[PDB]
Amino acid sequence: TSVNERIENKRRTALLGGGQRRIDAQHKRGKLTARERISLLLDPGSFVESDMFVEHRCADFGMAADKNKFPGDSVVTGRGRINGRLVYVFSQDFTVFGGSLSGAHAQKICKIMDQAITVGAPVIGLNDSGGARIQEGVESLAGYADIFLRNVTASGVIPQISLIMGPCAGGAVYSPALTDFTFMVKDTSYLFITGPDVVKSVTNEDVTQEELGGAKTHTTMSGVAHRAFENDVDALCNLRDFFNYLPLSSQDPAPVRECHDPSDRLVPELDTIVPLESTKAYNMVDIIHSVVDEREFFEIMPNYAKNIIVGFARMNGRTVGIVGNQPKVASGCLDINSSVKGARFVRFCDAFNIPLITFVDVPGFLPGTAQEYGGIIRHGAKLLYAFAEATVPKVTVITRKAYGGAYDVMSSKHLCGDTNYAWPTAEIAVMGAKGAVEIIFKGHENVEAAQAEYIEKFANPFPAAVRGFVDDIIQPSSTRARICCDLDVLASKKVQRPWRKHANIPL
Amino acid sequence: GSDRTEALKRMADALDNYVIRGVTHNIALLREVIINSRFVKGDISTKFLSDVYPDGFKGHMLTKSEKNQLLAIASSLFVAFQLRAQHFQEN
Ligand SMILES: CCC(=O)SCCNC(=O)CCNC(=O)[C@H](O)C(C)(C)COP(=O)(O)OP(=O)(O)OC[C@H]1O[C@@H](n2cnc3c(N)ncnc32)[C@H](O)[C@@H]1OP(=O)(O)O
Ligand SMILES: *C(=O)CCCC[C@@H]1SC[C@@H]2NC(=O)N[C@@H]21
Repeated sequence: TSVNERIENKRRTALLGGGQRRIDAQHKRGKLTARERISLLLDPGSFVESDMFVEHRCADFGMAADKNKFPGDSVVTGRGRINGRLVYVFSQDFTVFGGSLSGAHAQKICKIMDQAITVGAPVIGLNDSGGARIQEGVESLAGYADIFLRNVTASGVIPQISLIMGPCAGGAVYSPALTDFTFMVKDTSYLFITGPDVVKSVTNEDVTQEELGGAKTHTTMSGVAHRAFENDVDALCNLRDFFNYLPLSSQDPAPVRECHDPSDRLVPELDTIVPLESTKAYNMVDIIHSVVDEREFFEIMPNYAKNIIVGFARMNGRTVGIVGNQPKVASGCLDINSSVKGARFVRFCDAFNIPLITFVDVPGFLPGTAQEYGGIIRHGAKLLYAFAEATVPKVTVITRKAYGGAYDVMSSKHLCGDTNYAWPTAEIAVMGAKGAVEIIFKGHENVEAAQAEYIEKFANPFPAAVRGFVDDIIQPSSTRARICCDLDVLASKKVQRPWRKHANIPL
Repeated sequence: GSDRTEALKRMADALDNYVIRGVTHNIALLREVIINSRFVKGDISTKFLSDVYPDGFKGHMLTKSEKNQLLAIASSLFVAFQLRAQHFQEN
């Protein structure tokens, strides 16, 4: 046997991975293999595989059986491009030892993590694992620690995207907590530390695999997964589209792409969206879609914390991040869940030089013991902090309500904002007329007459605007034009801040 | 228009260049009736639509050449977006 024959035989096995029968089962279950997923994700022919001939070196529990050797050791690693842009990937292969993590497994992932940080290219992981490989013991625990160290080091340096394409258990479930976005596949992917078998054995509770850690739970209730997609093919198609929004590294400006949508057009549809009656809700998404280039908007966590909307869009070709209230849900109030999603999004966009647009319509915070005992104070500070420390352009437009401390939390001008616009329907006050007048004229006669005078003078955006809180009051139809003008001149903005080893977020 | 065919052709063009979005409209019905062979010839009675659409309105039916044009347009537009997606300012 020549060396070339041995090489060819290893190449053929590396492509089969766990073997054809395992691959057959992989398809029966409605899943693609790790290599098929990469072929879909990356530009055709752009993928270059690294370390395809690496095998484990572990010899306990008869693991040294040649029948227990598999080239690639359960991960496919390499580099490629999406639409001409460099990206690093890795994908875990469930058909080889259940996708469990070995020492060598982690080493290969770390290698990719180090090359991407050095050059400044994003890393996209496709995760699917049964947890640690118990046959090696403590070697796999060091594997996790090294991966975690790279994921922390890369934070704020390169984007880190993690798409879950199957179950994930043990220590593996923490890597999506360190990356920037986590995506899942409905009814296929899971995230949990221990399985239902442990829950039943430890405590008298009955739960199944979907209820404990299914995609629907994490995208609707726990707030862990940013979005779930119907199947593997649609998940990767949307991932390519998402990729096109982000810079390659934090040293780069927000990408600018060819755009055919005139930057100076008006949107007459905005003038009548906001009702004159204060108790009538409207859909904030109608405003967002009409302003953004070609009416394309990428919504994050559509089913979690619906009272606040965050997502990506482009204006005049440039990627921007959008944050705003949704008056339809809980009157547009802030609560614990909305502050968590908001602060996380704002901080990512600031780290990677993506401008922020804020659409404010917030009457205050969600009252009640459910929020008080939940630490609403500690959690609300997260969104205020995320805006106050931002150094990227911030353009705020107030569409209607801004009462109380929520005015400042939703990126008010006095938090180093660049511009602040009000629509004619905006009203900025410490509280509404009823509270303010009954407190001011407490115990006085003819309070209702005093309230009429108070409403005429203060129930409008003018007592704030004349003091410098608002830069202009614009016809809503011109909102897009005004924002476009600001974005194209604030893009060269640079500011300094006192040196600090690191930031200290309230947590 | 100056004649019966000019006014009908111009109507067909106006309907395809008439943008209504946000509600459900009846342009599909108007665009097919005006091009119906009985309408162009004039064999129209007050119960015309009830005999043409005895089972309800189904939408415009494509022939062989029209399906090829629709497939070619949809495929070329798909690629046009795929090519635009690759044109970045050079970093
Ligand atoms: C907390 C400590 C950490 O850091 S992670 C600790 C690791 N412990 C685990 O996750 C337990 C492993 N199993 C589970 O968690 C769940 O039951 C899983 C496997 C995720 C449910 O997936 P399910 O679709 O039922 O797969 P399965 O159990 O049929 O396994 C598929 C094939 O893979 C294998 N496999 C699985 N896990 C391991 C592992 N840790 N080490 C070695 N092999 C593993 C299974 O034996 C199975 O192979 P086969 O089908 O029996 O030929
Ligand atoms: C009705 O008259 C009173 C409504 C309750 C007050 C509301 S609830 C949400 C806003 N936040 C706040 O502190 N007060 C407002």
